[PDB]
Amino acid sequence: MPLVYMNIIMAFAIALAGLLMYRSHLMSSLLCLEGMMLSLFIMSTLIILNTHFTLANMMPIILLVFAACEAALGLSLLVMVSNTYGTDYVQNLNLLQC
Amino acid sequence: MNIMLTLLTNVTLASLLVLIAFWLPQLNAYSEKTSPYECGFLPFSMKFFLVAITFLLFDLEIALLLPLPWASQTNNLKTMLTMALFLLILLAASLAYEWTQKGLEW
Amino acid sequence: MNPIIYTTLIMTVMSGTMLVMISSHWLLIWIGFEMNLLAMIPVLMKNFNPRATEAATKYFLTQATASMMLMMAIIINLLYSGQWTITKMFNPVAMTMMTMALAMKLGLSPFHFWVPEVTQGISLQAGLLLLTWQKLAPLSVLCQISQSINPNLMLTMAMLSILIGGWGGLNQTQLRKIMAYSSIAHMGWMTAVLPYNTTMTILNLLIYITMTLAMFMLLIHSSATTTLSLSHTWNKMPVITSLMMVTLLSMGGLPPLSGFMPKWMIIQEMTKNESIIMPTLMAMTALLNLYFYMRLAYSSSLTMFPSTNNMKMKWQFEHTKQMKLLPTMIVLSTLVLPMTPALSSLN
Amino acid sequence: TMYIAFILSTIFVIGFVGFSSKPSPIYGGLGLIVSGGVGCGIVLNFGGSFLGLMVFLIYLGGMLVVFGYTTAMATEMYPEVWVSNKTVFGAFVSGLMMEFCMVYYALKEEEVEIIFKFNGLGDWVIYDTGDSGFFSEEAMGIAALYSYGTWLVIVTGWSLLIGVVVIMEITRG
Amino acid sequence: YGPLAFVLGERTTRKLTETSKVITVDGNICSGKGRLAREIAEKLGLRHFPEAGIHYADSTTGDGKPLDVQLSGNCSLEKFYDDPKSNDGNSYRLQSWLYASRLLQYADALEHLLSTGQGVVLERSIYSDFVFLEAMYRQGFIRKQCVEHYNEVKKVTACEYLPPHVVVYVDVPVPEIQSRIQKKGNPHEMKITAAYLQDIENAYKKTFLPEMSEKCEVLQYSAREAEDAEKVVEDIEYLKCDKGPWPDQDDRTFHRLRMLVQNKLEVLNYTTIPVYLPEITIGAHQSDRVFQKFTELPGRKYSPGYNEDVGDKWIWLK
Amino acid sequence: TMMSGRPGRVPLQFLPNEARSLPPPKLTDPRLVYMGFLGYCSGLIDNAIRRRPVVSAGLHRQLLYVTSFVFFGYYLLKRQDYMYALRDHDMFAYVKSHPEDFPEKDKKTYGEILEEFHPVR
Amino acid sequence: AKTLLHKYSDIPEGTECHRKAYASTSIGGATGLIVSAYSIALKPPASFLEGVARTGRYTFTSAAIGAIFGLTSCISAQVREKPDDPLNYFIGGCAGGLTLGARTRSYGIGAAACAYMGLTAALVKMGQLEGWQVFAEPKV
Amino acid sequence: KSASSLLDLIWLETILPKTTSFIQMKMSIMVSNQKGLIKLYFLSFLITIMISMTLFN
Amino acid sequence: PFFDVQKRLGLDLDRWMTIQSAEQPHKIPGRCHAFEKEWIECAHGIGGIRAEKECKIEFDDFVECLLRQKTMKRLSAIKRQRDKLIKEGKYTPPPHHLGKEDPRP
Amino acid sequence: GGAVMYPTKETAHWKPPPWNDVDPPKDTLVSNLTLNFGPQHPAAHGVLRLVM
Repeated sequence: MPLVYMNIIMAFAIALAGLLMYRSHLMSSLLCLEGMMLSLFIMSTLIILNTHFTLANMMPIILLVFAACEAALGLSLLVMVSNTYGTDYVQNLNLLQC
Repeated sequence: MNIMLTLLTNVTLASLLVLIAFWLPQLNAYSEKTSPYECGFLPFSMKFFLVAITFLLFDLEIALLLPLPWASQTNNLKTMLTMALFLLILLAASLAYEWTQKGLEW
Repeated sequence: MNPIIYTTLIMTVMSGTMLVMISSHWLLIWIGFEMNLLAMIPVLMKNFNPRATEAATKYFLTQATASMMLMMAIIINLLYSGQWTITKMFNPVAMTMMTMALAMKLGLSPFHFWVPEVTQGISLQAGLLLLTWQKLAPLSVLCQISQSINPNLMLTMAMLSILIGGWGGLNQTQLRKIMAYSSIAHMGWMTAVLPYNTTMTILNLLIYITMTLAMFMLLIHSSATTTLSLSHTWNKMPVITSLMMVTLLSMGGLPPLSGFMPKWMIIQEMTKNESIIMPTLMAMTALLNLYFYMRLAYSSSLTMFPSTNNMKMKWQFEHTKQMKLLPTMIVLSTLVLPMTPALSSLN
Repeated sequence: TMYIAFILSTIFVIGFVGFSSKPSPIYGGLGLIVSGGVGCGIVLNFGGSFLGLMVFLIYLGGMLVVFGYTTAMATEMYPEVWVSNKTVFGAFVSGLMMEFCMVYYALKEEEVEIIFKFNGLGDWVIYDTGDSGFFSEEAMGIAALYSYGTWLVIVTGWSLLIGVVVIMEITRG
Repeated sequence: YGPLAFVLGERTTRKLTETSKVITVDGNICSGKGRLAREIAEKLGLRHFPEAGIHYADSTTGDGKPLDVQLSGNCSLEKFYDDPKSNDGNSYRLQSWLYASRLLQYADALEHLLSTGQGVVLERSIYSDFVFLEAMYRQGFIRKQCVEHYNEVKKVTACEYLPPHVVVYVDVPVPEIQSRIQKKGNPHEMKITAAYLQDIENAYKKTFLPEMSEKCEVLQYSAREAEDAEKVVEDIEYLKCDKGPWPDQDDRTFHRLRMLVQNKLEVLNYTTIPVYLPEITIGAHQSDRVFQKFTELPGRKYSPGYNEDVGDKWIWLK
Repeated sequence: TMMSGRPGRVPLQFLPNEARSLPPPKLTDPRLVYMGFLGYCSGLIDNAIRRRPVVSAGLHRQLLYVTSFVFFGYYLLKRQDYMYALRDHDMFAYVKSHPEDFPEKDKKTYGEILEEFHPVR
Repeated sequence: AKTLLHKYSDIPEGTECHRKAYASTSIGGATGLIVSAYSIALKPPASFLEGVARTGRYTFTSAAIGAIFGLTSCISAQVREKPDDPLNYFIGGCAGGLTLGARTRSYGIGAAACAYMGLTAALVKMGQLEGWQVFAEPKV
Repeated sequence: KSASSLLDLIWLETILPKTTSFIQMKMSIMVSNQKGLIKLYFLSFLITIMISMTLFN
Repeated sequence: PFFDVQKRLGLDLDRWMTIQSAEQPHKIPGRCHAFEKEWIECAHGIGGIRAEKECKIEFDDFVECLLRQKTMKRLSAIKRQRDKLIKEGKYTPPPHHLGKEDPRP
Repeated sequence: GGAVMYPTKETAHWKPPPWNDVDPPKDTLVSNLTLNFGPQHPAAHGVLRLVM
């Protein structure tokens, strides 16, 4: 694979690592999740362009739309949680255990 | 390289002006306003966020509507027209849902 | 939530699963999963509660990570193969990543953590949907890619699922959490035979669906979420708790109940593949599931806990709601062992 | 300028480290805007003009702007940079160091292999010699969505509409 | 009524009118509130609900004939009047049973309002039953744990309902209450302590009236003022409907509430919270025996319509 | 996947036409009788849950339970027989087409073979 | 990963006891590191020093158990001159269990661990000889 | 003593049932940590991903 | 449970985008159209088990077209040897490779 | 009855989940803003303070 593909895949890995290793704000986790979507967009776009997969040039757009939908969902959940607790701290989500 | 040059020149010009407006004008001595930012201490209303999420979704649907000019060149004009009208009808339906139900409160 | 809106959301969840089970393109399968998540979050939060919101957030986070990893694996397979069909994956690393993602969607350990929490947070109806219908799509995807599935990784995940489900169930007192851990163990049982024979996984899945439907419907009918709240049921409706005892024994797998069928066939197929240690450990660990089932049966119907004075008032009134499927589900989940040779129909 | 794409990819990784260090939301959002802009540059370098402007108009223009909207209205955080408290600073530096090690093992050693095989040759090699004539392959294929991908259009539209419904149902309290 | 009917178009707000209002008449023991409530209902066309009794549930189900106390209620008001500090827990058991009865009454009333559209006048309610429990605790009749459990039961049940639009309070002084009780003649009523009545009045005026005033209008009336039913009705008519959360409700929320109040078992689901207090806890053997006796009662063995012992037929095709 | 990918298998087909060549399951088949028994038990359980006479309430309901169970069971048994016949047919065809992989071992009588005697003391 | 198991297996039984023990020690240390990582993630250490202490303790315990198992098994095979006896593995396993008890400073833990570990090690040897497949490759 | 208590009611029970049940109880406590923090089990997810990628390659 | 309703009802919902050798708009060919066509034609109805081994050559060449890993390796080796020769002064890039000679139209 | 069947020392203090899935409202901090119509504001004409 070309070094650019390696860099994009590494970007996805880094964003995944940041998402899985929360710190305080749930907003930061959502940012990492959306970053991963961006990296996947770039990867798929490069692959489709290089392969000249003309009929599959619509795949990145569909990925982008669904990505932003699931984000709209995440944000809506974050504001519900913040309105209930006062902050978007991940530690606040502690009522449910095990 | 031309577009990259334009971006570089614009950014550098703006940053240089910001330099000559943030650090150059403050060199002139104007005594000292010994005036503390007296602060002594949250409107997270849905009225704002709702305007934001709905915009996100409508912008997403607009993204699907962007390829339309090139899509008019297809031989399968009937099918393309039906799909375009379908996407527009869905946009209108989403707007109607929000309007008919408790939405568009802005 | 308006009933029309709720019906639309339920149909959207079903349509997402159907798309996952109907599509031949990887992108469409991922789209189906995304639709499932989008239409599942509001259903989980139908009854607005802080616990419900926490459960929805955790579920969304886990499923979103799973979908990200799934799409990443799809893209890697596209890169190394230029294929979109849901067939033998042509890249091992993509295969591993996709396995991790689908296991996280299923709830197989060590991605089990979210399942009990979300199940406890959501309502009994939402719990039923989460533990029965949401298990179909990832299992379908796994069945389609079973040939490429690394047997070692899948077997490790399944065995850990069984062990962890049993252990967690031993310590729980909340009925929903007990159900969730038992679900983890049963999913381990289902995925253990996935590399060997998919039809056995389908059989176990169907039996599990029937049993969980019956159990959840009985819990809803009794409106109980804790061991004591279920214990009070004997005073009002003994029939419900006795049928619960029968279903719990079936969930344990004790013959001649239906629960013996999946374990029996799974052990058969695994032994045919020269694997003897693994199925033996699987059954010996399922004994723990049997233990917590027996404890629940004790508290519910085998023994009688003290009741309250207000029960007299509830005695007078009768349940208005009628779950039509419940009797048939109870029968199919208790007395179907004489009907194993019907396994061929699944093929 | 033969390795411009590689430089952009490295900057992309750097920005990903920046926002993946989970800094103050405001600083992170920027770590994502910068990386997003770089990624658009990479896509343009490969020739995906429409897709490059797609992320700029939708992801950076709308998705990340609504993200910033939320961070601004629900502001309960003490501002800090990527090179602030060690929790973020160390993570950023370590990510950069890992990326730099990958780069060195990639350029000095042609056949770098960590989990996939990578070749140190400039990405310009992978480009294919071909002529599209009076065509925009990307644009034509994407416009074919309305003609070929009717099913995709139907499913995506239904998902969008049900998404609006779901958002309202969730944010009704 | 179900989700289908709401889908079909059945909307409660269409039936509801300005007259549609939940009016609760509250007061101390033997305050004559029942007469005023009846007068209000007659002069407003609303449906009056007699104050929930021990055998209120017996009236709602079966044949309306009160069942045996051992089979329905297991508590005596007369015993509480005679011995308020019995070791059988009759005090708190009675109070909890009364709260459950009033919870059912409020639900039965709401269902009437959301189905027929006709307003309802009720003698006290769940929002007012706490007064007697507080009085008992002040007098030392019940222990603190009983109060805690009652609070638990109330907070998980009452919240699901909507507070009344009008709270009418008949303020009768404790000495006059004593005089009326002596005139009443009931020996158990005569045994009622004056301190208990004073505690009831204090609980009303210091907790109930202010909290209800926050929610809605509280038309406090003297005994003489309550005698003028016309004035009371007029004042209620001139009360702004804004008082109360009903103006803030819609067809969806009303649908939820209507589904809730129809399922009486759902209404009383949390009345049997698995807290083991000796006063309310009934042993397994006694529970089984009493339930068996209840099932033996005619009309209780099978679901209504399938009890052939009462005259039901065609069961083979029912 | 076993026979899930058999050649010529029409998708989403419960009973192919070739199944008609197989004998239909008898309406007095014991498996079908057990299906009817399950239906009757379902009817009884439904009566029990709804607090109505278990053995007499809703005779039409119990009848419909039994009829539905038997009706679906008949086709279920037919499909099961079809699939097992497919199994046997394919196995025999494979053995025929691959004789070298399924040799006929020499048949020797017990007088010829030698089995070690293990005395039980 | 599989290379460590290869290192242990390539060393013939009852031969190169120092090297056999070294390979077993490496395997045990790797397992201890994995357990330490999972424990730290699930049970957060209050201080980084606490995390280091926990990791060191778990790793040392596991590595010591592995070293004792390997040395005991190899030495038993050498002395008995029988490298194909499950008893060698059983003795090594019980010795490792006793070492676990010493590390936990609990005689009961040590005894139970000795019994279970010895049984499992003997079973592993029996599988190595017979050919028992823990994760059978799908064959049908 | 030796038969009735020492062996039957004490050691025999300690050797098999008591020991096994105690082990199960401790394992149940460990699995049901009852912490319920997204940070911890998501870190465990990360560790799992890394370990799987290394072990099963 | 791949319920192939597409094939049962004879409806194409996603098979158009499954492969790059399928009809693309304006008959725009894929980069590896020939290789993918050869691989698919080889492995048509022979079964995945047989296709994995029998049509190995086709898929290997197809992957080489898709990623150009071996071609890149060869080109990199050539570049390394050329640069080594340049450092020793044992090679002189020809003028046409240096761009001195004008290209052909 | 209790949070878990076999509780530990830490879990012993931990309270079983509420009977209804409704966790109590916490803090209930008011979000009503108290803005001041500063006199300099044009509408205030320079001499008007409206605590709002």
